[PDB]
Amino acid sequence: DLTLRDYQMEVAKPALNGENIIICLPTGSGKTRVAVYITKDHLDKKRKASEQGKVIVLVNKVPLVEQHLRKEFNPFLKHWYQVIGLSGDSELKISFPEVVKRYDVIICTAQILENSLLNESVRLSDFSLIIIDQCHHTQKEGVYNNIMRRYLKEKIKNRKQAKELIPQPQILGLTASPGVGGARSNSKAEEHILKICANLDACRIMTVKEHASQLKNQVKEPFKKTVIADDKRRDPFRERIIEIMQDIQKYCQLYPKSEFGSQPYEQWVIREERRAAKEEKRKERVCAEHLKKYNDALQINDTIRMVDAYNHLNNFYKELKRRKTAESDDSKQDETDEFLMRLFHAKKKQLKELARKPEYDNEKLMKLRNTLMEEFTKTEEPRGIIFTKTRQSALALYHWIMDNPKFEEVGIKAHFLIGAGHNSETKPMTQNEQREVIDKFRGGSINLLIATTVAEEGLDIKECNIVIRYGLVTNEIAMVQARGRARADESTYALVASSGSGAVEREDVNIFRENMMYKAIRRVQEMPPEEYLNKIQDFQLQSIVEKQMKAKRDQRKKNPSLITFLCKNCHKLICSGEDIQVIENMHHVSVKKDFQHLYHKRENQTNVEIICKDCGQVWGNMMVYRGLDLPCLKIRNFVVAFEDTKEIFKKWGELPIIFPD
RNA sequence: GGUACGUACC
RNA sequence: GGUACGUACC
Ligand SMILES: Nc1ncnc2c1ncn2[C@@H]1O[C@H](COP(=O)(O)OP(=O)(O)O)[C@@H](O)[C@H]1O
Ligand SMILES: [Mg+2]
Ligand SMILES: [Zn+2]
Repeated sequence: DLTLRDYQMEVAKPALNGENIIICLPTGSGKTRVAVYITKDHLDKKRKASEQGKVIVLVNKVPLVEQHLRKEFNPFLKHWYQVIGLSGDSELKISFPEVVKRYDVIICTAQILENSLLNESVRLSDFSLIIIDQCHHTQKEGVYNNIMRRYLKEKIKNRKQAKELIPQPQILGLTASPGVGGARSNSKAEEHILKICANLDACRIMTVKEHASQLKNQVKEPFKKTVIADDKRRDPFRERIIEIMQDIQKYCQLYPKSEFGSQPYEQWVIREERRAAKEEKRKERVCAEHLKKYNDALQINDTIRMVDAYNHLNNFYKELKRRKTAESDDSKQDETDEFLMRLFHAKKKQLKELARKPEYDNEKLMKLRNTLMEEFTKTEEPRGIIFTKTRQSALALYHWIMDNPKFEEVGIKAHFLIGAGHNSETKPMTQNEQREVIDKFRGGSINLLIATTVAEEGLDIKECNIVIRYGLVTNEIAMVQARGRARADESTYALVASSGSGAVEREDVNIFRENMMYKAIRRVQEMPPEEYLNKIQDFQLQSIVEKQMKAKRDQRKKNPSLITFLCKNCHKLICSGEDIQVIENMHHVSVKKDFQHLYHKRENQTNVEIICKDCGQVWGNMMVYRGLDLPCLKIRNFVVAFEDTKEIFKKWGELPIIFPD
């Protein structure tokens, strides 16, 4: 039966009376249950007053649509009202305009509403209540704020029709922590709180205060630790890679103004690779390309075990053999290419055997081991999460746990959890694969997640006894969310990091920022109504101006026979701009009748690459379309030469040219 | 593919 | 504003 707790009621009270508010409840409090109570109460009143009651619940992830239906929204509203969940994933055969007419409570991803609002029609007047789950994203150019700026534009247009009366929905913001917006001062922290209040049109932000004793007993915070590693072990792997990197730099004559295995080095060598590609300096760019891989190995050794650093290099040269070697069904090896390959093969014997000695592994891995061992022996049936930065680190830590049988002995049974986006070097986990791992984690089949930021917000994950942030420090919101996953009995939160990395210091800034947030919320709540209304109006007014400036900026092509495509590695003439066409208005393809002569095919739409004939540089991959084998060219791999200038682009849209169908 | 947000570094 | 890492939505 649908009932609230006393702290839940306290916070819900103004939204039941018909006021726009933001609800701030910690993780595990039941903010989604408060939403269901407010939606029924809102709709039950509209029945008794003989009026059109309609709710729309907006969420930031597709899994949350399914999730809010099963657990909360259907059980209490299905028999009494028409309820539905939507997303871009679900291929529905009804238009969203019609889905509005037919249903009382619509749970969906926020972009589905905006798609309809943009262009029978949909307007925000059609809904009487709008609930925005995870409402701290109602900011900048996000989907929530684009929905809300229409509401504010209608609010201003409504006062014009008072003087010369279009209806407007109630608004409910739901979140754990609103954030401070990277503010380093209490003034800027308060400014950010008022801005998201102004974005959601909240007449008051709401927190548990009177019944704060009940909330503290309901959700119990973990014990916070900070496991620092000074890293005063000898590192012969780092030293031996540096010697290789130093040898390569003397060959190509490219010297840095920065330390080896650092981020400013990574930026430098990519810029140097891009310069050397533009200026037809094959020697320099190939050395810069290889130097980046040796630079990756150093920073891989800094986070995960050095066997991974070896494999990153070892796989790179394995793929170079595949591309450079002339297979059947078809020299590529330059002096520079032969020099770099010999250099690896010479020092490959040592690096492989040096990597097998765990005395020279990273110290953070020993700290991670110690933290895992003592905490998984602590309880009968434990559960935990290791937050790491990269996808590679997540997979590599999963192998480290598996290739070390004392974790299997003690109780741990691990599995990685990563994103589904396709803009990384590491492969993605699909949304269905993500769903299956979190289910097994809850069931007990899986014991320990090694996740990226995928695991921190929104998704329903089982209560953890331990959550470790293995080197990862993001922002104040994500810190509270990661700490919020630890809510089992005798739970602990931990930050395993190197003192040299500066992550320990950046966490203390987030702790400082989290304190400013609670002070700021208090000050905005205590603020008198006239002072509040003035400030909320000012931010609402300048928020509209902000979009007009970006709209005019975005409002700011030529002719396709102006350009030609050179191979970035070897500078050979390949295509004119007239040869290009687009498929589905996204994937670009070359048409030229005698294009087959200039490339070869290798395995790793299709799993068949396209590489240069003369030099073995990747151009892209093949694809089937209407029973025709067509070559998909990725813009990354080409130097575009103009008639008037030579430049490289990362995306096809960055060109000042439109192409045919 | 497009777009959004987060973080570090310039 | 740029480079990368990360996550997401259509
Ligand atoms: N008033 C209540 N009475 C009984 N159970 C509740 C109440 N509020 C919440 N719950 C339960 O507690 C859980 C809340 O979890 P969740 O919705 O994930 O919280 P949040 O969204 O704040 O993280 C749900 O499983 C729900 O069944
Ligand atoms: Mg919930
Ligand atoms: Zn080439």
